[PDB]
Amino acid sequence: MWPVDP
Amino acid sequence: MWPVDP
Amino acid sequence: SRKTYTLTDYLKNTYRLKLYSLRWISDHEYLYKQENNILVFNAEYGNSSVFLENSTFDEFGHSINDYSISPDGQFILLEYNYVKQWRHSYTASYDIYDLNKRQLITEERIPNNTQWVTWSPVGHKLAYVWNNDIYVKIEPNLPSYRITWTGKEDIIYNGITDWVYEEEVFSAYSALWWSPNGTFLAYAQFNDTEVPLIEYSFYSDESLQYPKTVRVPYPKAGAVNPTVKFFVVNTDSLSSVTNATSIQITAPASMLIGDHYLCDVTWATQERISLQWLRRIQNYSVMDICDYDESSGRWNCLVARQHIEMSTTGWVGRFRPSEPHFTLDGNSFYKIISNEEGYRHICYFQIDKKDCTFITKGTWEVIGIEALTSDYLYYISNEYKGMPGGRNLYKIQLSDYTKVTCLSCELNPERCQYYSVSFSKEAKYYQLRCSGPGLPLYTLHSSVNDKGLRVLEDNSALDKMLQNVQMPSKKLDFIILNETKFWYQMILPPHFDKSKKYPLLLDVYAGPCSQKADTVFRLNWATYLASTENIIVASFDGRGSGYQGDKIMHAINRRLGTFEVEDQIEAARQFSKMGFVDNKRIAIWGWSYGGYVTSMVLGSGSGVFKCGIAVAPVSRWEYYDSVYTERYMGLPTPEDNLDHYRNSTVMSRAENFKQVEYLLIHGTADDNVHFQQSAQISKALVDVGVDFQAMWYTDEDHGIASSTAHQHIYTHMSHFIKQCFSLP
Amino acid sequence: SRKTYTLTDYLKNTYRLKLYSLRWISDHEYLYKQENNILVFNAEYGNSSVFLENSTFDEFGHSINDYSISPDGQFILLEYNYVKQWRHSYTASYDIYDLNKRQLITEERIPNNTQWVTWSPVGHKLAYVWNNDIYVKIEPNLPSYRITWTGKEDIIYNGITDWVYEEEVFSAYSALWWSPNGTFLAYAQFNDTEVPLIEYSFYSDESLQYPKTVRVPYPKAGAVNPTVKFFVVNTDSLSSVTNATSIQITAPASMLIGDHYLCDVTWATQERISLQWLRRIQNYSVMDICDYDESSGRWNCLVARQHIEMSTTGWVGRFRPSEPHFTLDGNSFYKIISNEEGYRHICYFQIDKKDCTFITKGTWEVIGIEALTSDYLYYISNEYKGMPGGRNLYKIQLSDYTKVTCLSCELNPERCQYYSVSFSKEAKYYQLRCSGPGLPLYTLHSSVNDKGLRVLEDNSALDKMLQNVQMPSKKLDFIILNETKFWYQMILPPHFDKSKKYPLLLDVYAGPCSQKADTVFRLNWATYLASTENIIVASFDGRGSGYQGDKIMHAINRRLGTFEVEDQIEAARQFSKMGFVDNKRIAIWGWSYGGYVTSMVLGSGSGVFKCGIAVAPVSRWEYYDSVYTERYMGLPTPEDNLDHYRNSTVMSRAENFKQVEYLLIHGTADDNVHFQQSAQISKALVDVGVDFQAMWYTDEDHGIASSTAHQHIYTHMSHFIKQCFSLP
Ligand SMILES: *[C@@H]1O[C@H](CO[C@H]2O[C@@H](C)[C@@H](O)[C@@H](O)[C@@H]2O)[C@@H](O[C@@H]2O[C@H](CO)[C@@H](O)[C@H](O)[C@H]2NC(C)=O)[C@H](O)[C@H]1NC(C)=O
Ligand SMILES: *[C@@H]1O[C@H](CO)[C@@H](O[C@@H]2O[C@H](CO)[C@@H](O)[C@H](O)[C@H]2NC(C)=O)[C@H](O)[C@H]1NC(C)=O
Ligand SMILES: *[C@@H]1O[C@H](CO)[C@@H](O[C@@H]2O[C@H](CO)[C@@H](O)[C@H](O)[C@H]2NC(C)=O)[C@H](O)[C@H]1NC(C)=O
Ligand SMILES: *[C@@H]1O[C@H](CO)[C@@H](O[C@@H]2O[C@H](CO)[C@@H](O)[C@H](O)[C@H]2NC(C)=O)[C@H](O)[C@H]1NC(C)=O
Ligand SMILES: *[C@@H]1O[C@H](CO)[C@@H](O[C@@H]2O[C@H](CO)[C@@H](O)[C@H](O)[C@H]2NC(C)=O)[C@H](O)[C@H]1NC(C)=O
Ligand SMILES: *[C@@H]1O[C@H](CO)[C@@H](O[C@@H]2O[C@H](CO)[C@@H](O)[C@H](O)[C@H]2NC(C)=O)[C@H](O)[C@H]1NC(C)=O
Ligand SMILES: *[C@@H]1O[C@H](CO[C@H]2O[C@@H](C)[C@@H](O)[C@@H](O)[C@@H]2O)[C@@H](O)[C@H](O)[C@H]1NC(C)=O
Ligand SMILES: *C1O[C@H](CO)[C@@H](O)[C@H](O)[C@H]1NC(C)=O
Ligand SMILES: *[C@@H]1O[C@@H](CO)[C@@H](O)[C@H](O)[C@H]1NC(C)=O
Ligand SMILES: *[C@@H]1O[C@H](CO)[C@@H](O)[C@H](O)[C@H]1NC(C)=O
Ligand SMILES: *[C@@H]1O[C@H](CO)[C@@H](O)[C@H](O)[C@H]1NC(C)=O
Ligand SMILES: *[C@@H]1O[C@H](CO)[C@@H](O)[C@H](O)[C@H]1NC(C)=O
Ligand SMILES: *[C@@H]1O[C@H](CO)[C@@H](O)[C@H](O)[C@H]1NC(C)=O
Ligand SMILES: *[C@@H]1O[C@H](CO)[C@@H](O)[C@H](O)[C@H]1NC(C)=O
Repeated sequence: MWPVDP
Repeated sequence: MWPVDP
Repeated sequence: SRKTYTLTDYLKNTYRLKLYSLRWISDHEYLYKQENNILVFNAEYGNSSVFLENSTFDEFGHSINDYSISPDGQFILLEYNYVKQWRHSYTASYDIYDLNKRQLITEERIPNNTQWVTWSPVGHKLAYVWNNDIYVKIEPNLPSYRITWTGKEDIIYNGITDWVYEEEVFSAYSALWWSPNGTFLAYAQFNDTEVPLIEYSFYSDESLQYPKTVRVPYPKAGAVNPTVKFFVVNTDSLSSVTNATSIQITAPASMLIGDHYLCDVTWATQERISLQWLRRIQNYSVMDICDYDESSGRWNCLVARQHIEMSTTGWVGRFRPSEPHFTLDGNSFYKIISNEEGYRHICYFQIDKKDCTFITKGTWEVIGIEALTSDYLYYISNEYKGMPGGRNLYKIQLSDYTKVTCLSCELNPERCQYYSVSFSKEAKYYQLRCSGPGLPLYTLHSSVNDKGLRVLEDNSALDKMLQNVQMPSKKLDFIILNETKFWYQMILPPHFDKSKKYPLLLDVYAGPCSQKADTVFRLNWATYLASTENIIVASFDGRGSGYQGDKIMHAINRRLGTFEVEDQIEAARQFSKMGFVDNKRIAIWGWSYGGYVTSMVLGSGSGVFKCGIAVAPVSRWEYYDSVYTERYMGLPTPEDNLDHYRNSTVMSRAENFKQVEYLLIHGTADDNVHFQQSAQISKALVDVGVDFQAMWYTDEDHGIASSTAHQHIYTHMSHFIKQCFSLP
Repeated sequence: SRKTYTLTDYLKNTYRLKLYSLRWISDHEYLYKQENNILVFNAEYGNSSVFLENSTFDEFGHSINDYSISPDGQFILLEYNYVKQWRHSYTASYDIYDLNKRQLITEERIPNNTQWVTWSPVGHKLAYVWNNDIYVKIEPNLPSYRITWTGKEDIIYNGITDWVYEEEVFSAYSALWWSPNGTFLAYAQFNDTEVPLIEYSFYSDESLQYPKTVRVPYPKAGAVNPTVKFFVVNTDSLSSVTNATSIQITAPASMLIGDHYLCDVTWATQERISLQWLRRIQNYSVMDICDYDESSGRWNCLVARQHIEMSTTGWVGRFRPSEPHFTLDGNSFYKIISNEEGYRHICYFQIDKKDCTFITKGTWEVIGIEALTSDYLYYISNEYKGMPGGRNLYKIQLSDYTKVTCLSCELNPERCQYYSVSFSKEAKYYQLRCSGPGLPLYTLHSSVNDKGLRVLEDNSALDKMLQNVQMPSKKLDFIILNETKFWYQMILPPHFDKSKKYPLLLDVYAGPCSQKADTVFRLNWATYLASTENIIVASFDGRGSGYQGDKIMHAINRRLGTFEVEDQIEAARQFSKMGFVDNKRIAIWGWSYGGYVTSMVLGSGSGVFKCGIAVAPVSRWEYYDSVYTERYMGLPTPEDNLDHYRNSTVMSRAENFKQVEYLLIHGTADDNVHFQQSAQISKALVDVGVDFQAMWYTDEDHGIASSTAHQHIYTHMSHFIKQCFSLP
């Protein structure tokens, strides 16, 4: 579970 | 395959 | 200027139609359920006795789902723990109750999770299926005899159909057939060993941590089909000391040379049975007729009583070959076959004679054969006033074929143009059901006279309620294309003023041999849309549709998703040309095949339509089941019809969707038109950059029929249409 | 009054940021790729030689995906046939090329479908994983030695992580570790034998007749976890006549009494290795330190050199325990641990001494340790100007802990407040990356002086392009609740006039230790929404967020979906109270955890929000994976925390959704946040009669990142928000 990434 | 019906 | 038929009136079902479901038990008596008491009525006089009371089963312990009474009146079967499977399949628990000694049979009982039960046609013999094997009880209280030992889940089916036989051929779960007096039990065996599995997730209550994978044997088009075998067993000679002997009836060598289907079985006499087999390529079929051979103990079918049936314009039968209706002695039979100019009429065969004689002709079709006496044949046709969408009872004098009488045409010609019929045990009496265009109307008659006895139900109760509300009206008429008439219907808003511009919804199905334009009375979503929203809801029976003879029906053979879709777009044009239609507010919607057509139409780039709604659409025929798909398209191989399979997908038209507003809906647990189909459409549209909305329904199947889902979908669609039509 | 940042500018990516990806190869040299030529640069002088040309591989035959150059410069590894798996896993085919004899190695090659490859840290030794087993090549052209023989698909993983170890613990596919000079190869083995399977359908190209069922070992919360073992092997003594020997290192005994995880491995010296184990209940962890035992050939961990780490306010580490940074001799190390008042600072341990000394303190946290010389430790913290959302490089004199120098704070304080760093082989040089709030800026420095050498890249190219367009501005500030400051950020439309009423979108993530309010420069969907649509896009770091010490982070322990969700609603109120916000046009949206929060907020019935969009939301923690979920919630049992699992679902709030417009989106091939989660929400809302729209994405996963899908979703969302905000 990790942030929506750039 | 047949028509359905309420 | 009162109130309208609202969405809640539909969804909450505030306006109920009344029925009159009777079950004939003799020549002159029938049963009818009323305020929870089964009564027996005397056909002649109309007087009635109480047969069994709602008291009886107050302390049964369980909620009773359905009754079923042995022919000989002595016992009554009780169904509980109903758990639905597919269209007609389910499982249940069962209890038998002895009506003489007013009690429940407590020992040697039927197992929980029984898949099918049936009484014998006379007496109180029982046959049931449990864990895919057949069992027989001669007496309710005695132990049951095991008939088959090969039954195996998802592999071997003894006495019940697999998925594709249930849905596409027999229209039943049951694959067993008693002989008339109950001596013999015939049954089919389906072997699904190499039939591929369809698999999909099932989520269940939120309490279920890991989702379940439902997996089902299901042959998609061109894939590997089940195989079948047919046995007959003798129930009189059952041992309890020996396994019971089943006599196989192999099948026509003309069928054994390749893939085939068993598609009709009909008992003719106490010792004569008729089977109809059909080739995987469904334009050649064969009827066998078999006699019990007292010496050998076997069944023998002479090749000189065999009977072939074939086509070159298309497939055999409307959906499958018709069923024979034999005479008492069983040496001749009547059967609905298609004639020289392609109209379906009654033929008269001798069991050992290749040639038959037609006993009806005309530019119309027989719908079905309903009864046979020694000198009268009763049947249903769409002949009256040359309208295919109407339905009436007729009798024909056997000794004189020009002596045809219409039994229902003038009984009430303004209210009643769609009849169906239920006959008594020896055609001594008969009940008519009239289902349109007026409110349904059930009457009762004696056959001796064709004399109308009493009115059974007339929905006058409902009729009071309905003048309080502004109903829509139904037009039924036709248009002409290339000098053939094609019928259509329209649901018109109340106070329809033929010089205003109404917005129009085209309600489509359009599958082979379908008919959406008829005289039936219906209270449905269209009723709400016309009454409350002033939308004209239309349906058109173009090419491929049935009951108008083979030239119209077979016009799409090997060629699905071409003509029937064009003709829907054509009819739409003709409708706007009628002037009372808002040219720039035309929608289209359908379910199943109807969803496919809808989708193909919106994908056609014809500019006629602003928007559409496709519910559980087929998207490419290779995904749909084999029995159905191949009936019309053959196999998807290069040597056969693969080109037309590829040429006819929804996803090939993704690009043209840029010009319409699309709504896609599909249940995730659809075992019929698999979710796969819609999932593939959506992907195709995304890849081409087209906007639309999808909407899934968790764990709903092809019906989207669960209580809360049904409400939710019709709501979601209504809002979508209103918005697309700029309605308030 | 020029043009704005449009949706196409985002989706088609018309405004590109430039990077400067260098890969250090020595003390003073690095590699950089320039219009397809790898060049080597001299750190001191900036002059550069061509290392390898784009010509070389014109006729390779295959499309080359990625390079990788052996430490000793002699060989170059080529990756093709890349095929993605999960977040970091994939498979590929590989070719080695000898830079001396200008040629491809043609024999004893690496297999197609290799799962991981790595060079040794010095020289040209190779280790790779193929079919779940480990292999070693001492020389590129010689045959490879097989190390493990137990590898088995979806069961035994040798040298690579399973699903949950990849995603939740190591953040890598690779589970093998070379010793510094390359003598030893350490590796982990994961046994998934009893780990339940998650299963979901995959549809593929429309050409695929039957859908595929992907099935994956995945432990949901409370379920059965994998198990692990750890080995070290000696590569110098490899036989080719005997199977290799792998020495096990057992977990500590404190671990053994129950479920546990291997969560860090760090080599300390040529013959010393450190491991960190963690209990399934993640508030107790243990570091071991092992020496090679020459006499006996095994490894030796003295319980005297053990090291415990525990918590009572929450869990150990930000996400997992920190990693040690040893000194050259390997008898002491520095490690970021949480201090007395709950701030994360650098501690200094002796390998055989329970107690450490903190070398930094303050009301701020060390983000990470970046380099270690004999008398300087370089690190990154959020100390500068007391803002947690900012990031700067610092060095601390080892001999004197009060001698702290800031290396980046004043280099360019207006453009640059978010630094990260890449050091040379012995910290002789270092590259800074500044990523906000100005356009990214890469410079280069020498450590001897802290002297800035040259500017490597400054995006002035992009800067011309950008004044032609009306960009938004970013405010970063805080509010106060209960006398603690909580930070927030806002993307403000161009010419933002603080006395107008703008509509507001709250952009949420909010998971434990997250931080959505920072100084980074971003060109994303929010940029479009502010610039072209005049929407204020805000984010708030409330309770649970990190980098602000443990009192704020651990406030949600055992209690997920309570505080962090309330605080998002609170921040929303405070924002409308600021006056420049349209009170009745507030939305909220998020992805993953953010989708869960969004959903819980909309479900709260607070009336603050008009609508929301949840993308791939968690819906109830029992569905999500164990390593993550339990870290915060413990086990879902009655004796533990099951009450809070049940109390915290989205479906329990279905009823309150009647007051909002909801948009639910989920990819059908999500292996992370399974489709199950959204499917269960949708059902709950349907059963309660709430309207909303769903939207699935066929075969998309947790990224919804495929080219056409990415475009489609952002389009579909944009339209939804515009419509909900009444924007034309
Ligand atoms: C980039 O150039 C260097 C060194 O050349 C520099 O020497 C400085 C003292 C200074 O005057 C500066 O302006 C001048 O350009 C290369 O160094 C090379 O290293 C080896 C050692 O024998 C040899 O290959 C070169 O002859 C040697 N040059 C010198 C004069 O020492 C360096 O290799 C080059 N870097 C790259 C790889 O681009
Ligand atoms: C119903 O089934 C069978 C067949 O019609 C009847 O039993 C047969 O009776 C004939 C003529 O009397 C005998 O020669 C045979 O032995 C019987 N047939 C077989 C093959 O069993 C029976 O009479 C009918 N049912 C009843 C009980 O009336
Ligand atoms: C049923 O259909 C088949 C296939 O549609 C018919 O055979 C086709 O018709 C003619 C003569 O056989 C040929 O031009 C085609 O090549 C045949 N098609 C193929 C490939 O089978 C047949 O006439 C029909 N009835 C049967 C099988 O008796
Ligand atoms: C990897 O897989 C490919 C795919 O089939 C194999 O390809 C064959 O062998 C050579 C390898 O140099 C290819 O260029 C040819 O295209 C293939 N021959 C055919 C199909 O005619 C290949 O050998 C495999 N490579 C390795 C590393 O073993
Ligand atoms: C890398 O490190 C290891 C540290 O052990 C070195 O291995 C030892 O080297 C010496 C001399 O070659 C031997 O006598 C020992 O027996 C080795 N240890 C074992 C058993 O492997 C290795 O030499 C180092 N590489 C270097 C510095 O070249
Ligand atoms: C690890 O965490 C747990 C829960 O945070 C701590 O708690 C024990 O939890 C159980 C179950 O609720 C109670 O019966 C005990 O009273 C708790 N004991 C304590 C110490 O509070 C557990 O103690 C923590 N352990 C460590 C090593 O930090
Ligand atoms: C119904 O009545 C039968 C009694 O005979 C007379 O019934 C009158 C109602 C009348 O119409 C007369 O013509 C009849 O002759 C009786 O024998 C039937 O069995 C009864 N049927 C039931 C089910 O009660
Ligand atoms: C008329 O027939 C069809 C409709 O049945 C129509 O599509 C077609 O273009 C017309 N012409 C002919 C003779 O095919
Ligand atoms: C070494 O590996 C074994 C795995 O247990 C055997 O399968 C294999 O036969 C053995 N071979 C050698 C090289 O000794
Ligand atoms: C039983 O039947 C009578 C009708 O004669 C009726 O009054 C009563 O409602 C019925 N009971 C049930 C089960 O509804
Ligand atoms: C079916 O299930 C019930 C549950 O109590 C059980 O008691 C009963 O024995 C079962 N009935 C039969 C017919 O076996
Ligand atoms: C009958 O059925 C099967 C044979 O297929 C066998 O296992 C069983 O023993 C047989 N028993 C009887 C009742 O004759
Ligand atoms: C490849 O390499 C040369 C070497 O400088 C360069 O000039 C040329 O433009 C490059 N071409 C591309 C785009 O590969
Ligand atoms: C203050 O504490 C927290 C916010 O951090 C919250 O639970 C509580 O509701 C607040 N209320 C007041 C007025 O103290």
